Amino acid sequence: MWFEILPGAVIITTLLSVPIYAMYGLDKLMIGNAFRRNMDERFSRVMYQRDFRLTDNPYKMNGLDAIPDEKTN
Amino acid sequence: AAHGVLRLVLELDGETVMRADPHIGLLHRGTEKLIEYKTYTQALPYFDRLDYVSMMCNEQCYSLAVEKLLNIDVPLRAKYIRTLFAEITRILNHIMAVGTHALDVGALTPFFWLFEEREKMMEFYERVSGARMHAAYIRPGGVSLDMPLGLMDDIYEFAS
Amino acid sequence: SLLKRAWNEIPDIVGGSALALAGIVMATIGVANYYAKDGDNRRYKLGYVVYRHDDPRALKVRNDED
Amino acid sequence: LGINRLTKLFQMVREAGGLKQAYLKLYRNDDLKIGTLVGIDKYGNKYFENPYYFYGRNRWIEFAPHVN
Amino acid sequence: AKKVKRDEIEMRSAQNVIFPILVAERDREFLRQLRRNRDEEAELMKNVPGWEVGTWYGEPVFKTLPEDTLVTPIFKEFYAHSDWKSYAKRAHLKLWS
Amino acid sequence: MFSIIFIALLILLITTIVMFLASILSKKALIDREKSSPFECGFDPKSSSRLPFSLRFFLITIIFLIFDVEIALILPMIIIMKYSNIMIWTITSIIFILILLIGLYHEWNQGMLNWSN
Amino acid sequence: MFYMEFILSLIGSLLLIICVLVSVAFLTLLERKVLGYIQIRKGPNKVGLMGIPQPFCDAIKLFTKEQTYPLLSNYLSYYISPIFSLFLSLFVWMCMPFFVKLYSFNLGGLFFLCCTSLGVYTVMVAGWSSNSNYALLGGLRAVAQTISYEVSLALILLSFIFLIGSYNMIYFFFYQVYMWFLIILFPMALVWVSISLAETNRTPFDFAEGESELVSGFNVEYSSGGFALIFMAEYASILFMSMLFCVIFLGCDVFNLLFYMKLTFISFVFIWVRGTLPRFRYDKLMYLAWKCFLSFSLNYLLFFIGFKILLFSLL
Amino acid sequence: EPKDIVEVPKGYVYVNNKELSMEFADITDRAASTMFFGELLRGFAVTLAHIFKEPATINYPFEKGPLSPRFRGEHALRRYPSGEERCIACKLCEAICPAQAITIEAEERADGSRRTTRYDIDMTKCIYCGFCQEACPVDAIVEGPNFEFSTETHEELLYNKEKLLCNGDKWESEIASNLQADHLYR
Amino acid sequence: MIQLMLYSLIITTSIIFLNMIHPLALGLTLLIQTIFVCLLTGLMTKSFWYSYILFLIFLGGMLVLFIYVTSLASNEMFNLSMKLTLFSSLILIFMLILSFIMDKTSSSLFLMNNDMQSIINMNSYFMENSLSLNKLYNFPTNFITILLMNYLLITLIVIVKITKLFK
Ligand code: SF4
Ligand code: SF4
Repeated sequence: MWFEILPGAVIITTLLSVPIYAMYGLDKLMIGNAFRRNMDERFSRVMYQRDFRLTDNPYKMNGLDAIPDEKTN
Repeated sequence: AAHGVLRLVLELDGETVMRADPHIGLLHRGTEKLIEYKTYTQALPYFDRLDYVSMMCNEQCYSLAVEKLLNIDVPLRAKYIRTLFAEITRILNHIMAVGTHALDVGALTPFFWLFEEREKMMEFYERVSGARMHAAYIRPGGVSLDMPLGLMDDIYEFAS
Repeated sequence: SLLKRAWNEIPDIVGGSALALAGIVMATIGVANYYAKDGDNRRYKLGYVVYRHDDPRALKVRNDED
Repeated sequence: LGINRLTKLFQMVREAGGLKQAYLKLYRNDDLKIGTLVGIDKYGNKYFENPYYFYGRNRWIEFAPHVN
Repeated sequence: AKKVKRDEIEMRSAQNVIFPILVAERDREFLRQLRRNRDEEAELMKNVPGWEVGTWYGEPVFKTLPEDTLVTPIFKEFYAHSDWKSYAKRAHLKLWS
Repeated sequence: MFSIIFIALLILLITTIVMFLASILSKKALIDREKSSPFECGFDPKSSSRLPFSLRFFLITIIFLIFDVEIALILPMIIIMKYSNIMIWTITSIIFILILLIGLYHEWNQGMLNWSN
Repeated sequence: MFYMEFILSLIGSLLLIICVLVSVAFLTLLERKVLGYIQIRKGPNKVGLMGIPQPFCDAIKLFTKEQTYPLLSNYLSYYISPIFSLFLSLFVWMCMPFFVKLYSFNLGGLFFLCCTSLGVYTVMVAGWSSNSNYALLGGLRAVAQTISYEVSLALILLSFIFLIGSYNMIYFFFYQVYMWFLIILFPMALVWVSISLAETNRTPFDFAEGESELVSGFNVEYSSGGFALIFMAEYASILFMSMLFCVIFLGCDVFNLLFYMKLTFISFVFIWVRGTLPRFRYDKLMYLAWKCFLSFSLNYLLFFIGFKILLFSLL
Repeated sequence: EPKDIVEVPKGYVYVNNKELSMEFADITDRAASTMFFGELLRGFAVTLAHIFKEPATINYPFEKGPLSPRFRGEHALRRYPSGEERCIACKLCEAICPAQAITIEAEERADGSRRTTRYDIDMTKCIYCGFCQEACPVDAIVEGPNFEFSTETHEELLYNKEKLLCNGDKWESEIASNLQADHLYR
Repeated sequence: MIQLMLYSLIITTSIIFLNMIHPLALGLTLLIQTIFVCLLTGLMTKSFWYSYILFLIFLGGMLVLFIYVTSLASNEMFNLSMKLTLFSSLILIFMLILSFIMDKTSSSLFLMNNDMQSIINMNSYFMENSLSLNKLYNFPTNFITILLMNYLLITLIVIVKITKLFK
């Protein structure tokens, strides 16, 4: 019989699965999205600046409603 | 890999071994003197202790010595049993050597797989003599005792 | 002789060597194929490239699909 | 997968006496097997044999319960 | 690899579309901030031996440049009247302050 | 980066705290003259035992450095390959590796690792 | 917002640290069980329920066991190396790839080379602190093994690096989006197993700690708490290489359980070697390092460099 | 098969006379074996396979054994079916005992019977050889089958007659079984 | 703050360096110095590429020689002095509080990290090492790399000529 080994491997693979799902859950709950905007590139960083400056929370994205409601002319 | 006993005083340069002085004698148990003080029958197990990996072959050596002095001969059935167990010990010893050697090099799996089968053979020694190792089964007038019935067959499957 | 001798002694090196010769040949094929299309008026340009009309680069811009 | 093996598990686990009476047996003996009551000892022990297993496993003992 | 090149180029093509809008909203703040930055350089050295805004006590920092040549101030100068909180907010963004 | 720096400092502090904690959790024993000797299979250690430094291990590590630096030279090929001129990048890189092989194969015929000692 | 970013980054690092530590400590059982069945043994099934709490049991023993510190004044220097080794074996994890941003860590391959390099200093000073010729030979043999293999390790990396077109590890996922990458670079996988196995000092390349040749190599003069840290450090190392094998060759599918199935299988494969192979000699390994692997890696470098040139030609 | 390299007569088998061919199929075979570690793959798959064999560990102390009726273990001084001591102090057991682990002092009990006063065995000198029981003329002393007699103190091992008699009483049933099995055969 | 703290740590270790005389203690001191200098140059650079590089060459491989041949050990281990440590801690702290005091900006370098470049710069939106390491391979400044590799080849010819004195 070989189920004998399954307890271990099942436990290890479980523990190593945790952290990502921990990261996902903590993100989608405690930010508003599951993914934190990656900032490897200059353009990503400046866009991050642009977002972070428009509102304190980049992840609290501003939809198209942020456009001025109208121009009289 | 030093048998637990051996003590090599080595002088090395780099990693190579230049002078290798082995100090045999970390085990010496004054067995020549003790053998002298006791009787031939009493002296018999001493030989089984010596080269303890070879159980029966050691005894057969001593028993042949006495038989040559006493000018005696054993019956065929005793000869065949001696021959049988001489070779069973041969398989035991060579497993021991191979298994120890495999660990010397660092392979565990061979040693364990063979030491499974070493258990079956020792059980056979246990069946005939009553001791796992260190039987007293070979004696000057032939083997100490007859064999239990069916031990022939069990030997057959084990060899099988 | 030497042929089987090496292929019997150092098989990994013989196999590796044949790999290296393969790579360089196709590498030269790569360079040749590269300059068949002139390889320098590359289809997609890093940054924001702009040309005034009639600029010799502008005259050269590929009008192809990709 | 479970080629009439989960069935055998059901036999030993259920007729043991439930989750508790399978776990405590397992917890104590570090294995759970099926045999027949060869004979009840004078001192509360219970002996079980089953030729299905091999000589190492052929015969075995469940010590007296009061020995925790 | 064709698929990898496919999407990367799409990023770069979407990339170029966006960029001018950032530059446009960038220029206004640069000129706005420079106006203010010169104002303070004027208003802080009111009582200084010979201070001359945009120069070092007379002679211009740059001369070969024709007149009405705008030279972007070095980052430190651009932040010459700023706190660390402002300074780090842009400088230490690779490092994620 | 400093996000990395702080995390490493935090880990190292937690690491030393754990080992510091185990140092108090483990029971003490009155010291012994012999309990604190070098282990030599149970027979008295010889004189100082400081190994000779007449050996080759520096020589191997020197081969390491040469190849370790050469590795440094060839690391950036990954990125520049998209930008650099292709002839120069092609030939220049190819002769790097080619010279390495020839150095290696010439050196096998030398066989320098099969030292007499 | 911004401080949301930082708080999570620290939570993830901390959360990963406890998991990787508890995993490797708990993984030790899987070695003991699995090796127990390679050999015809039954392996630990005694403590708890089927030997599950066996590794916790082990830690309790060690931390209770005293610290038989070596000669009088070595206290610190002997107490340093275990810290400075377990630190590397853990902190090396932070570069591992996620789609869920833990870091924007670029140059991840370089960082891999660096951390895998720093193991030499830990083992060497550890032996030096011990001050016992047995421990000292182990360190030197350990140092030579690691240092020799790094040479091949670097060039092997570059083949993958070229094949992905950047040093950012994450691109391994994009390039494996259709078909796994082992089936392209099969020989590299065998070589990479050997390189990884050499780094973590497991057998067949078991010279550093070893047995039956050196008593425990550098480890011989280590008391409990130090020994536990070294022993945990090695297993954090064996897991990480198993992860790196998985992310390179076998899909890099971080957000798919099958990736974690692959982690266990590879770490199992390491054991599967442990109970099968015998050990090498010193010199034969150095032949295998320089005269065999370096040649191998250079050929593929010269092979794939041309291939990507041809690939660039086509597009 | 390749030819030999040394011609062999009977009564021997050379284990290396087989030649390593130079045929191209033969070299390429070996080369492919080294380039892709076929031999390692064979051994690798063996150990995978051999997971699927059931381990042979006895679940000691629950499962246990096997031994044989002749097993030489704990010593015991038997008693007649009436309950009388079998030993008569013939002192052969001491005279033969290779380790000289037996000490005996005998006198006359008030009934006038030849019986022991002190009968001592040191199972830190005994070798469990069984020469004592093979010599005893009335089967007074026997290598009982118990073997889990482990003590925390060395003094506890030196048995005297009282301890030995107790073991005989404790183990009498099993010893009776073995002797019924082996007396006519021993 | 990180930059000037890193100056402070380098200063303190430098004072450690000039005191220590045991070769391991010195070689240990170099090890710390190298991490610190790698950190520092990284901060003022466009990226940490060069920092990773010189780390693995200088420290990772080449300080192995220094420690290894300086494994002379003095024949005995350290007699560590908690006093120079305490002074090291003491000198570090009030340097550190001064670092908290010192002018936030003016006490910083002026070099232009990738972030501290202007947004308009169209060149800055490439791979961080692409444009820096370009002319190490593109003509006519690439032959010098060929000189480097042959220099290293010749270096090995030299080492086997010096390290081969009759043994
Ligand atoms: S041989 Fe038997 S009867 Fe004689 S003294 Fe010994 S135990 Fe008693
Ligand atoms: S078994 Fe042998 S050694 Fe032991 S008491 Fe009997 S005769 Fe003596």
